[PDB]
Amino acid sequence: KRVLTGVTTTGTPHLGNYVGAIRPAVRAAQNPDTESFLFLADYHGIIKCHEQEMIHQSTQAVAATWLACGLDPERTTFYRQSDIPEVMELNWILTCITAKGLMNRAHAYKAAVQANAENGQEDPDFGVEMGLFSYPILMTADILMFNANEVPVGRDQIQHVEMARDIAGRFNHRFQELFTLPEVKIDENVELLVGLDGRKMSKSYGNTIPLWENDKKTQKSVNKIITNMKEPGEPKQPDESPLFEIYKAFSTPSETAEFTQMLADGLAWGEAKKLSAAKINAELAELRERYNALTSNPSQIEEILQAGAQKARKEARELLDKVRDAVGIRPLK
Ligand SMILES: N[C@@H](Cc1c[nH]c2ccccc12)C(=O)O
Repeated sequence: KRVLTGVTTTGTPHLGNYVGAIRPAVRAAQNPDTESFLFLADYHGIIKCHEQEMIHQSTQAVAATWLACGLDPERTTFYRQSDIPEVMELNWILTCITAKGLMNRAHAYKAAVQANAENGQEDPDFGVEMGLFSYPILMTADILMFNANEVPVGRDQIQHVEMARDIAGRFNHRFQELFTLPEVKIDENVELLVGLDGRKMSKSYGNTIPLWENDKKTQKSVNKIITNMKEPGEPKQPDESPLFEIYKAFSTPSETAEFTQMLADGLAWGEAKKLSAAKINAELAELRERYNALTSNPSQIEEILQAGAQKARKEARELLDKVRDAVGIRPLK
């Protein structure tokens, strides 16, 4: 039972990525009944992003984040997409059996087209580059290259797996059945983490809390959460500030219940914010020490990534030779 996930290397992870993705995934990859695959989608980074060191810095920070949070490379095959040349070969092969209409309907592309039309732009493809048009095929290669059974994705990403199933089927039928049809994996128990202003925490919203900061900075961050004008003795209900959902994401059911009655008995916001930052700090204190260790010694991350690549390519090449033979690429004998 092979479980496979791609993560972007396009920025530095925040608390929201920790609660909603990283922390659940690290726990979930400990199941001995699954084989665990996680890669950095660094070649997806050049689809749109362009800053010189953005990919390299986000790669180092995303790799250090997952490591610092307990991702075990002895358990998880952990690698950069840019260290698997087989994926790029597979990407061309799948391109040859993918219908253009499938890419016409890819959501990211439909959004670029509608945004031109929302902006009075009568050319639907204005500004569209082929990375945006074709990345669903590369994502399919990322998955099929290792014949993943389950691909843990958000709701947002469900189309992308359904597209891989579509391409896998068409390859299987045109050539031969080499690709298992991958399956979405969704956990309806991960609460997405709210930001400082009530909305879901997201880099594009400017409502994020950094994941890797010292206590005093984590405190100053927490002190920006929207509160209300209730008095240090006034009854505070939990639905009144995002602070409560923040405290909740870092506390047992019992502690949050205690926090509720604490608020209900008239805990001031300054103390509440103070307690929330401490919970966050307490959960993160050790991880933050490992993150600083790794980011200060990146060659340790590079070693781990090379060992991952070595493991990944061995299984990539086993499948690719089958695929190469199925599409007619064969030695002269
Ligand atoms: N496209 C995904 C990341 C990703 C790339 N390739 C993948 C393959 C499998 C799962 C996820 C991925 C995202 O935007 O977050």
